Amino acid sequence: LTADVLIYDIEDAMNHYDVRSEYTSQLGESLAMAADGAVLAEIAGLCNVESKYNENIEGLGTATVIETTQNKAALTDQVALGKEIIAALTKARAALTKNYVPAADRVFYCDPDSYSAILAALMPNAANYAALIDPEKGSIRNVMGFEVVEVPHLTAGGAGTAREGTTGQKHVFPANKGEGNVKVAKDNVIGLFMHRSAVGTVKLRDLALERARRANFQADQIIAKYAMGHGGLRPEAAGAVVFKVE
Amino acid sequence: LTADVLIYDIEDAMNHYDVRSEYTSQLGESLAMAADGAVLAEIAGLCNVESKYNENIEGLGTATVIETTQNKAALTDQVALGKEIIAALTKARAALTKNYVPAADRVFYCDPDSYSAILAALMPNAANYAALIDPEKGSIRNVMGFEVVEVPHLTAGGAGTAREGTTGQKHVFPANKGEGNVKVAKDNVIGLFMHRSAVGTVKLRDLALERARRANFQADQIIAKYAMGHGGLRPEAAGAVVFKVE
Amino acid sequence: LTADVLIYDIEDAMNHYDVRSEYTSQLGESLAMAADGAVLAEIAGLCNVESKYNENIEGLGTATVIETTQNKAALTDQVALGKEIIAALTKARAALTKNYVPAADRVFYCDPDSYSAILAALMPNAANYAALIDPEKGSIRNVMGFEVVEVPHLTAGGAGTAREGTTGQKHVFPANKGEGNVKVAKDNVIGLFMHRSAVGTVKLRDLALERARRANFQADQIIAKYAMGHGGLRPEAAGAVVFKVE
Amino acid sequence: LTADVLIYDIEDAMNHYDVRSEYTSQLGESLAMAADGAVLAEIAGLCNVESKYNENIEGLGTATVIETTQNKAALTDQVALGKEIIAALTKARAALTKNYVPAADRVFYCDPDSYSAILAALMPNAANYAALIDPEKGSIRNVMGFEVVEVPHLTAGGAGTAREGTTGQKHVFPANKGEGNVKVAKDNVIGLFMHRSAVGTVKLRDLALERARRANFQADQIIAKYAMGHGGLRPEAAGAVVFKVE
Amino acid sequence: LTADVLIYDIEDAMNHYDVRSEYTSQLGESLAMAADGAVLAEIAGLCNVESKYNENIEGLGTATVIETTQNKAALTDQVALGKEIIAALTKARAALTKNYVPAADRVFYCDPDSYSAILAALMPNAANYAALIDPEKGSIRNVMGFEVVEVPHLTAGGAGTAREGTTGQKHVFPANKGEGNVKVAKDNVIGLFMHRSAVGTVKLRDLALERARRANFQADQIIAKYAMGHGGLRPEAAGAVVFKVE
Amino acid sequence: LTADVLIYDIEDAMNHYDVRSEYTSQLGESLAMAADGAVLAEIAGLCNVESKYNENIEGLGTATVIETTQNKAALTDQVALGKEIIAALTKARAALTKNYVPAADRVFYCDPDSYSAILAALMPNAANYAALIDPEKGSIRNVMGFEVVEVPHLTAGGAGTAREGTTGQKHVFPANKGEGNVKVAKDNVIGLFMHRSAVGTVKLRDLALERARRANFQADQIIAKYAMGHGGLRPEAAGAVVFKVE
Amino acid sequence: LTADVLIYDIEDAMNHYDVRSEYTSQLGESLAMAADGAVLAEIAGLCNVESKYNENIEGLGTATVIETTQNKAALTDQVALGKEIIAALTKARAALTKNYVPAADRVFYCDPDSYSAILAALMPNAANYAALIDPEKGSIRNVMGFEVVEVPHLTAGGAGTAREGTTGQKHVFPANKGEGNVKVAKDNVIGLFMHRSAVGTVKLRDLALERARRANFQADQIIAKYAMGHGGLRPEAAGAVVFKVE
Repeated sequence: LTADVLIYDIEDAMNHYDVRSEYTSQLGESLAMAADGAVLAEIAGLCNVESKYNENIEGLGTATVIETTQNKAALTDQVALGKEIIAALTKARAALTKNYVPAADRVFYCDPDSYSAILAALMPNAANYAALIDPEKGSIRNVMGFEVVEVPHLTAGGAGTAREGTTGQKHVFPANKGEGNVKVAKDNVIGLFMHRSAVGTVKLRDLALERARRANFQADQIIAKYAMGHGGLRPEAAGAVVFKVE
Repeated sequence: LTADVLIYDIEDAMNHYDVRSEYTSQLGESLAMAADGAVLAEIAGLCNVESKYNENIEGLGTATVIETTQNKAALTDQVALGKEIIAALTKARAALTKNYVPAADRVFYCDPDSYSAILAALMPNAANYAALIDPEKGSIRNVMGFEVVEVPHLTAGGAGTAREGTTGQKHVFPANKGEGNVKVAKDNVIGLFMHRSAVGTVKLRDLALERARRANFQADQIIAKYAMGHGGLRPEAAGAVVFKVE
Repeated sequence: LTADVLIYDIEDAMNHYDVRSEYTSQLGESLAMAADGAVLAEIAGLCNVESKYNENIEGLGTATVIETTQNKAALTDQVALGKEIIAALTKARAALTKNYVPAADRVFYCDPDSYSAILAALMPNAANYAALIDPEKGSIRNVMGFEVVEVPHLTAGGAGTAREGTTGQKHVFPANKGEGNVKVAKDNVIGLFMHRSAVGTVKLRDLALERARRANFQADQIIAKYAMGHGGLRPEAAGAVVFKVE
Repeated sequence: LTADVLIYDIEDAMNHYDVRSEYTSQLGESLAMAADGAVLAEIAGLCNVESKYNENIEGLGTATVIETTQNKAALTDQVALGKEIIAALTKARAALTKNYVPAADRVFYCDPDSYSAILAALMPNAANYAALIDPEKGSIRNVMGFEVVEVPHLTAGGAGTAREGTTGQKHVFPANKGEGNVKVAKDNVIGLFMHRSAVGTVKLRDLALERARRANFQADQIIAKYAMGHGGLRPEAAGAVVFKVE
Repeated sequence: LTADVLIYDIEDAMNHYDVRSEYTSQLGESLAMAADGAVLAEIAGLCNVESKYNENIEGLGTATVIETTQNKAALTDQVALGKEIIAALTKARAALTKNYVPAADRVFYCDPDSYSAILAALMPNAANYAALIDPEKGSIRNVMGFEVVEVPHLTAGGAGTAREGTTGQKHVFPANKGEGNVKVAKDNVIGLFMHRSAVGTVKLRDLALERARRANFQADQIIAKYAMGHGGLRPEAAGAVVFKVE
Repeated sequence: LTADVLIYDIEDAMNHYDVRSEYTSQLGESLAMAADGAVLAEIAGLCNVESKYNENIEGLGTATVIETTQNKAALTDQVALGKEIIAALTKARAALTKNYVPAADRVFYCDPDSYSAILAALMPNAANYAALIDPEKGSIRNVMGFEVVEVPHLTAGGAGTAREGTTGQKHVFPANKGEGNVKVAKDNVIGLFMHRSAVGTVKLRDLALERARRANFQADQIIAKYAMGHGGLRPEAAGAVVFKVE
Repeated sequence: LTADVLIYDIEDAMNHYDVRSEYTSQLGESLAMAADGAVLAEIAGLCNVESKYNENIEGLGTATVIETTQNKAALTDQVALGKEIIAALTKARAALTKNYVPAADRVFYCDPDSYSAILAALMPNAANYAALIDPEKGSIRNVMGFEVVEVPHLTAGGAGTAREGTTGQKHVFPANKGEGNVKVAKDNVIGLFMHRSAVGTVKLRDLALERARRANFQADQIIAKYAMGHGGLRPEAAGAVVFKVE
């Protein structure tokens, strides 16, 4: 997928990497029951702690530029570097959001709640007032500052449907601009999920651990490359994405 | 039920506890008739005074840690304490608002008028302009500063119905925020009553006597607990709720 | 009737009492009719002056509190005094507004114009734009600062009917609050008249002469009261209401 | 008719009286017709000048005040004087506007255009947008600053019909206040004409020539009045009204 | 026709008169066509020039004043002069706008485009949004500052139809005032054309060449006039109107 | 076509002409793919560079002026020059926008995306919200400052359809004025394309290379022209238009 | 009854009164025990505690004395007060012991065991050695210090029967003196019960709560009393008697 890096910006970042990142989170809950008198029927059950590991898989790829074109056009190298970096940053976006990446990178799907929902097409085909009740459910211990993810098409369709004006979203504004749903900002990214927003904010949904990003490496010294000058400029993806629970 | 402690905040608090709280209120009213001339057929009565008692039931329910995990992870204890307290403070809410609690706590229902209304599902399924007439009726003897209790779903549905804008309540605002009905603030708590608001304000509706709240107690010294280090951390619910009349 | 003393507040007050109040007002009008030149046939008479008298009759109704409960609860006396005074101030309201009082108070009806209108139910059952024409008629010789009297039910119905918003009166506000009709404030009192407002302002409509109000008297010394301590606390109403003409 | 002197205020005033007022106005107009070359058949016509006379009829009608009441109540004289003056100033209004006066004063009717329209009840019963076209017609040779005369009832009905708000006139205001029709101020006087406003402004419509107004005269010296002290206080109307043309 | 001189004010004026005005304008246009290569079949054409003549007609007509009335009333002469001038200035308006004139003056019709449209009644009876597209078509070469001519009736009807308010034109204002259509000012003149506005602005539509206007001439010296003093005051119309093309 | 030169103004201009203009742009892009480990299946590619050529052909055509009219009217020559220049600048517009030109100039069609769309009539006949999604799609890599091209008819129809007011475009304004669509300015040119706007801004869509424009040449010296004085003034078009890709 | 207050003296006295006397006594109890090694157990048992209610009723009997005798004899008042106080203290004795009271006092009967024995005349007519075995039955659990109640007649009869001497009781003493049965003191009160003594001592048999005793009130201010001086002095009994069980 190729667009603006919008999900990563709101996505929580963690380093802690020697080779890779390590984080510790809680699971489960301590619950209660009893009555008046002495004695009572009473039972136990404590919380649990997890330590999860997050690996980074490389999504490389090469580009073989000849010495003749490299010497004839000096600009064609800098344009190649400037393009290949965005192309794989968007390849990272595919992993960061929820898509399929042509380069062999991490392939996960939609932002999870406290649960990983199964990817399924909805019988009713509309995104509407369900975005109002979600960060509203996000008001128990649940902290707001959410982000309802919607596709530019549904954002144009939501602009098409009845709002304050005949145009505009929940905030009366054109699509893919300063996007905003009810009581919080909206994220407009193409080719994504068309369903009710997941429970829990940034911290619960998506986390991005980064060692680095796609690094370029050109090697003029390869058995066939050195004589021709047909040097191989190589993008090499780094930094991973995680879709957390609890 | 698990949500924000919204009803208790507006709910009136009383201490006076040696072991438990004691309060005195009046019942009924004295009224008499007369005519012009002499003599008249005049009969008159008295007002009665009541002294009601409020007991606190315990909603315990332990949780069994293990020495190994307690030593391996130091954080698992403080997190357990901090989550079990919310778990039973929300269990108190279930009693405070009107719900069923898994722990054997005080199980009452809806906020009463000068009368306890029978819990029944309405034939017309809508919460609307009835919130106008209630604190309006709350103007004869009655002081306002009321609190119309509405479910997040009906508050989203009331946002859906015709108001000032296409969304927003009686005060044009997204649900589960700074909620407000006509002339006074609204309370948004999930899984509650869907009917006309009760007569009489906070003082008449709900009162909450508190000795304390859910207190934690860990005992490493039990037969199976001391050798294994499998200590039992125990939530113990305290403080009660009342739904007053007159 | 029982509510807030709203009509008495706007109602004009007169003392002048030795035993009772005395006021002097004018009746009738002088007129003319002539032609040109001489001689003419022209004749008319004088204006008249009245001196009306307003008496006050006691609205009684005892309450016999026992010495035992008096010594048991010291509060039950002050609560009785603070309840019986409101009970008869509202009994006065019934006379002041237009209702039927249980106690022996002066029973009159609706606020009069320059005429006493006969109490009759309207064939058209609505209170609406008729409040616009009335103090409008009170703009010739007459002065405004009127008070259209409406029942909370019709005020909720007037809120229900088409206005600036979907709710609100002639001034967009919930009923039984700071009530206001067109170009002047509204009075919301339950169980009153449902018709066009009377001509003439406060001075012409209702006047309230007061010596005092309901005075409490407890006598422990009665042949059966001194023994049991079953003291009889008796509310006795004072101050009268008049519905004036011209 | 009895109301505020509203028509006289806008009505043009003329004195010039030795015994009565005299004014000179023009009648008719001169026109022209001809074609090219010579010689042509062309006819002639002159303008005419008129000198009209305006007489003032009286409006007497005594009030026989007894010496006993005059001495017992000193106030009854000043009240009589201050009331009989208004009673006949309103009688002048009846003549000034268009009404039948119980006094044998000047009895004329509706404000004329450049023509005196016959008093007839309209088949369509409404006063509406016709008040827009009238001083709009008064924009050619004519000057604005008009006054559409409407009855309080129709002005409440015009408030009842579709305007800017659900209430208010062409200017959104309650009737009998600071009344205003389209582009100019409205006059609200009861019991008047319900038709399209006349052509021509104040100068063309109504003129009020005044020597004086209703003058009071009391004579204690009449054959029966001197002995009884039954003196006759007598109003005497003065100043006339005219409804002009051209 | 008799109204305010509104069309002449915006109408362009030309003098240049020795006896009458002379102006030079262009007709037709020269175009070009070709093909790729050599040689090509290419035809040629010229632009033409015209010198048009505009004559002035005399719309006279006399007014016969008797010596007796001339001496009895001195004001009748100045009034006659002051009326007859407006009478024939409005007679000129009939020619200037598009009407029939009693005094045989120049009788032309509606403002022309680059073409003289045939005077015909429209099948659809409405003047509306077509006034928007006309000076919008006047945006290619065409400079705006146009003048959509509409009848006071259609202006009141256009006020009646749906606009910003329930009244007012394309600019929300009452008829025959500071009239304005879309983008530019409107002209309100009675008894004129009810159709789409002509193409081209003031310079293309109407031009008014003026030597003078209606000149008054009184001759006491006529064979029957000298003895009677029955002198003949005579309006004599001057200055003509033209409805141009190209 | 004949209108205002609106597309050329926003259209990007390039000189660089010796005889004609030369520009260099890049085609295609170089991508990447691979996985973790060693070794991996990995392929390479290159970006291509183009050097396109843009010629200019003359859209000529003559105009024959006779010596007699040239001497009789001096103005007819300057008028001919002033008309024929606009005639062929509008003929250039036909090429610059997308039309058919009478003189054989360069005939191309609609503004291209990164692709040349086939000229076809739409099954749904409307231009609406699709103008919002286009420079919205141009918010990723693409820069805004776009120009949605619409026909005055569809601009009047877009004014006719539901907007902020009953009239006006996406910006509430009349057609053929200061035209503006959503988030950017609109171009109103007659007889153009009725479809979704092309991807890419000015630089990607249309480029106009100019050596000059239509140059006039008059030759009095031709075998038949010299004796008659029937000189031939001939428009000869210059400067070309290109509809770019990538 | 009328004699010496003997039963009340030995009877246990309590207060605790607000208006009523409230005492707390145990109706038995249940307790348990636990063990160690490990291994703690919970104790089971509900404390059987009662809280009983006792109300005091007034015994009355007015006596009216004239002003003349009050002034003639000053001593008659102090004698009356001294006579009436003993009269009702002996009337209280009737309630305290077991008799019938002429005044409206609490009417109970014989001292109960752990049971209320039915008042019945014995077939054998004698009171003898049964008084020995009764506090001897009160030697297992029970503590002595008892009081065998006997009538002066049976005391004289018990003196008459075989003892140490020919006269004297179980302790050789004449009737109505320092009375004593076997092991413990006797009580001589006339008109009481002739049967075996009840089980349980003072605490189990009778308890005497006292708010006060018979209070005297004289009111010279009664409608018939003030003029005559025939003041009414009325005894009003206070303080009740309880006959306990368990």
